[PDB]
Amino acid sequence: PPVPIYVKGGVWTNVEDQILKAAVQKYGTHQWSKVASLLQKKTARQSELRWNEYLNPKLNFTEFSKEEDAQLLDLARELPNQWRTIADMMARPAQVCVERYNRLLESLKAGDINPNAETQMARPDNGDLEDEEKEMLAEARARLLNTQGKKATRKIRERMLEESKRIAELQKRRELKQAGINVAIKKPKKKYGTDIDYNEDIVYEQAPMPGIYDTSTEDRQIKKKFEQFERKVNRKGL
Amino acid sequence: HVSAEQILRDVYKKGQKDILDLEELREYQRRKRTEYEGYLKRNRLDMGQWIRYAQFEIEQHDMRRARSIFERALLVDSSFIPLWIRYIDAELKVKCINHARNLMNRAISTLPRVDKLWYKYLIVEESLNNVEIVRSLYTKWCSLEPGVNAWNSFVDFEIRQKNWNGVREIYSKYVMAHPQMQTWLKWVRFENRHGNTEFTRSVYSLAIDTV
Amino acid sequence: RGGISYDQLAKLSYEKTLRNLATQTQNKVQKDTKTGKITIADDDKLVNKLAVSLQSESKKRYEARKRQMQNAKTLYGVESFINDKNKQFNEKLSRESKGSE
Amino acid sequence: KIPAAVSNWKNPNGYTVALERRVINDGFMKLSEALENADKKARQEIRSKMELKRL
Amino acid sequence: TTSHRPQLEARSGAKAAAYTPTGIEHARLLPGHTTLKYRKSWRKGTAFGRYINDMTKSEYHQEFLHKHVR
Amino acid sequence: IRQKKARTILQHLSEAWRCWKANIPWDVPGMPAPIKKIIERYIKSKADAWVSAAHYNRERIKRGAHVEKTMVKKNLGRLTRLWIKNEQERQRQIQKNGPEITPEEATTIFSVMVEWLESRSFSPIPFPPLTYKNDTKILVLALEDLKDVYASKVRLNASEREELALIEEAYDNPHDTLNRIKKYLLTQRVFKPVDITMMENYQNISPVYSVDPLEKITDAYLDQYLWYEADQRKLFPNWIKPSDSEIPPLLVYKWTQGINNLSEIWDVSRGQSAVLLETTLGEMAEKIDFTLLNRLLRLIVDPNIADYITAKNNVVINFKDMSHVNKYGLIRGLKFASFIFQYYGLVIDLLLLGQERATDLAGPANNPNEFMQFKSKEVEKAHPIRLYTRYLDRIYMLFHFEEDEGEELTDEYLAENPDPNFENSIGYNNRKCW
RNA sequence: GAAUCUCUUUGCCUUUUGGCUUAGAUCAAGUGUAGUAUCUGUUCUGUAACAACUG
RNA sequence: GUAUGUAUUUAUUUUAGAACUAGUUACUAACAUUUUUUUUUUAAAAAAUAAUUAUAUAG
Repeated sequence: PPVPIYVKGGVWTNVEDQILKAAVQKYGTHQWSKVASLLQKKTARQSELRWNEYLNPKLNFTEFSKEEDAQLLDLARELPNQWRTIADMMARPAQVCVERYNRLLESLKAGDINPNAETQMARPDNGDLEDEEKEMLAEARARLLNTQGKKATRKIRERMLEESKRIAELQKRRELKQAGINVAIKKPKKKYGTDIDYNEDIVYEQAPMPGIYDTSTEDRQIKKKFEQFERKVNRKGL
Repeated sequence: HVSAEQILRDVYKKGQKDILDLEELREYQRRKRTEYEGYLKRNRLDMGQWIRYAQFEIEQHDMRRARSIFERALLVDSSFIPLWIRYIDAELKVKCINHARNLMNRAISTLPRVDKLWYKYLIVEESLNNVEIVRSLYTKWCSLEPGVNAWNSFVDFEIRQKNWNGVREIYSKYVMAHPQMQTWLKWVRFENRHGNTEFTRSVYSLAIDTV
Repeated sequence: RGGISYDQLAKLSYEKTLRNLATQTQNKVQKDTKTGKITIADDDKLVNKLAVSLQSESKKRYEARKRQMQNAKTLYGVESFINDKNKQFNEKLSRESKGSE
Repeated sequence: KIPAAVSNWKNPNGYTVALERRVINDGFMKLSEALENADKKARQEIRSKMELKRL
Repeated sequence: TTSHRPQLEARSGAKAAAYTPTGIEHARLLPGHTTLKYRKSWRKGTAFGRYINDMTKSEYHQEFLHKHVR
Repeated sequence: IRQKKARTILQHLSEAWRCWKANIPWDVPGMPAPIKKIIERYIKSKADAWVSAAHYNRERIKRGAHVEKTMVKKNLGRLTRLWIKNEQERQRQIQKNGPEITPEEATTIFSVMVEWLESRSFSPIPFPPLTYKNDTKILVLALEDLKDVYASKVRLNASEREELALIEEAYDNPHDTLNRIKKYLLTQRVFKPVDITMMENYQNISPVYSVDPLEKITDAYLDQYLWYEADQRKLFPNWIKPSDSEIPPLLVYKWTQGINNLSEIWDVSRGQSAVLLETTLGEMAEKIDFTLLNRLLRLIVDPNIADYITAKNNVVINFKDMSHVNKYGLIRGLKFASFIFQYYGLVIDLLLLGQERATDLAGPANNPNEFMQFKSKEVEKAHPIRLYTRYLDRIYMLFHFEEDEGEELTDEYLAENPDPNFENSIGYNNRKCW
């Protein structure tokens, strides 16, 4: 129901630059197809060009100093029109270098495809938005939200369902207790032959290896306190 | 206006959005113990889970299970000091002083080079006002050649007890356990504060002839 | 002053607790040779004060951490994040990178 | 103190880390100088040969 | 996710010592080597005619790689 | 350390290994020094074992040993890393140490090429006019070989659908896309990245360079125009092979036949001898300096075409997560790469032959010669070099001598290289096939 | 000097990224009908006192 | 479409709101079967060509 966009080179707007930035923060630099899937009407290579040429904060967009500018005239003299090598020598993007070289030596129609669109300035947007851009930001927030797998999401669901299942299981017992028939709570079943129930025994009980001092009366005081707590939970209910 | 920070504020705000008898208590307990023993059968390490599971058995007012859990927690990792301190405190807060005395004994005899354990046992015996035990504890604690924090603590103890005759005996061993001039000068300043001219003079002479 | 060791923080904690014990004070041994056990005769009071002291101190430290959590959860002026745990991770990165260089 | 590790490949808990965090020799000149001199030399020689042709 | 652990321990040999064994006989524990040993012109027209301890920076790797890439 | 920190320390080991594979330098800003030394030590260990295992498994793949499918995919993926790492270090050492081309060599090469093109009276290939008379048919032929790839398959990934859409558009409005090509050949000098992938052949590994589809149309048009106009002006002489006239078995058939038809070549009655030498010209493409290429190539074309050609090479090269800027080599995957390849081979063919035998083998430009023919028999016999031909890398030379010439030549060689122990026969290579 | 409450820097970081390999690999152009999700628009806004009984 | 997992108790253990309205996006679903070659003009003109399909797909 969208007709297919076969050629996806366009003009970079503001929306796509900002979604590319908030996608590179989460997805990282070397996954480009997963970045460019987040914003339609652009390609994984054109996302890579828009990062490495324009949106990168390491890139040097300032005015040229006088030593920089004389260095540019000399390097453009020595290396004839090898602009990637020159731009590597200046730590500046190559499009900046070419346009500033044109400004030194000086002293698009409609219906054309612009090849240099990734290196050029963005277009700010009309005031409300377009509808497809509303859809783009909605699905982009939806894909930047999730940090879980299938197993973990199913675990969230299973914990909630077991919780509500226990609540219903206690509800019926409280109703039958009001009626006067005391159904004891059934236990979960063991999945294997030596699966351990944890109210029968202290399961790996380690005694504290007695010393020189005497602990009879403190034992009696603890035993009194615990017996009284269990009786109070039986009568009054915590 | 749209920027990446406003997108991520929207994403953050989006993703941010009855025991009545004893049988319900036993079911709550069985379920929670299956939980904790599962996460400790899988990861034998992670002392924080051991302390939380021990605190759970403290909240159930069952002290024997909490003791067994703390002992099983020490068998994995005896080098871990906050576990020793929780188990001593978990004895003390329920007013079981002899269990914690046995425990502080086993702690300072297991790890004698750890300073905080001896000081814990000294706090506990001060708080109960047992001055003979605190003197005996600092006596053994000074006997093992500890370091100057232990010695300054013992000279402060015997200042607070106003046993003026004993502080000279402590410094007379402390100038041999640590020979510097700062220890001789500490005994100098004590003899100027709480001694005669003649004692301070003899202390100075005993300094200078050995030097 | 920087980071403090454990042998020094131990002494400062001991001295603060004794200072507390002095202001709180302001406001035998029997060896049974049959078993070898020592019964120390301690008063019931000063045990209750020790237990209530430890309980009140743990509650005080607990409430201080609880209030620090809310006052560190209000301030959003660090960085952009997507959940409650990313905020703590990004504040950790700010604390390391501000101190380092 | 070892800093915390941020990787540009893997992001297991899927966080959103700060975007600032994740990201001549003389023979060149001498060569190009000799090629320019060779150009001017070849043009001078071909103009001399042209003038000796028209004689 | 969360099934991908860096192993941070190892299975202790003491942990499987109180087990009661079984007695299956293995093919690699049959008797074998039961005995123990014991000690007691035309050449003129031309214009030109007259171990570094790192493996990737060696010459063997460069001759390999200059052979196999064509 | 208390033990929670350890599993966070090892993440630098994992990240440092990932940076080793991708040839990214791995500096951590606030790292303590001996811990960085420990990690750098253990990563050099792991990488040594990695490189050794790649070599061992490629030798077992060459010999013919049994090997899985997954193991051959893993070995191709290992060797592509090793190749591009050698390539990046070669680019870096060239940028550091300066060129090896040493300006005196470049001066005399430029003089040889100007002298040859003045003997030919070559007229340089212009920029294509705004109304070129052959222009639509050259566009048809140039879109044909781009279309030919997609004749087979109907299952298409999105990059192929992008290419087919561009081809169908260029077929639908031909004048508009031709005007666009004319604009890009004049005012474009910064190009997009170029991927490289490896296609294996089980005895060796081979590169495939894949260009942007919009630039590829322009390179195909420039390719077709360059070969058409160079053929109209007789740039390449007769020895330059592969030619359009003949299939390779017809080439080897003609070459044996022409070896037979030389004058008295099989005569041996007076001690005379003939010598066939045949040898590869080495790494001819990967030593092409761009500044020398521009000045060598401005002799034959328009300056703007020359600037496009020597600016199209300086691009960025990408395997999976590894890029580098190609500063010194010739990319073979460009559509117009074959023309540059043969022209540089013509420079080397002139340096091998010389001016006097290149005009004998070529013949005067008013009427050129045949492939292995001379205008008279005494022009054939005026020199020992009798036949010469060059296929892509390889040269073939046929010498004839008398007795005296061969004796006085081996006297020169055994003057500057004596062998009293008679070990000239052990280094010598001949075909064990026969 | 000393305690109680409360706020700053300073320590502590306390829900504070838990393996491997060929970046593990590939690719996101189908119609109806149906389910789920969300998103735009319009209108309207008995009580008190007095007389009597204390059962 | 498999794998794999989950659910299925009776034979009784003593005492700020209110109302109205319709389509646009994604994702999922073993759930479902209107020709070929052109030409020409600005709808009409020409030319042309030949007893009828699968129940089969899985990590």
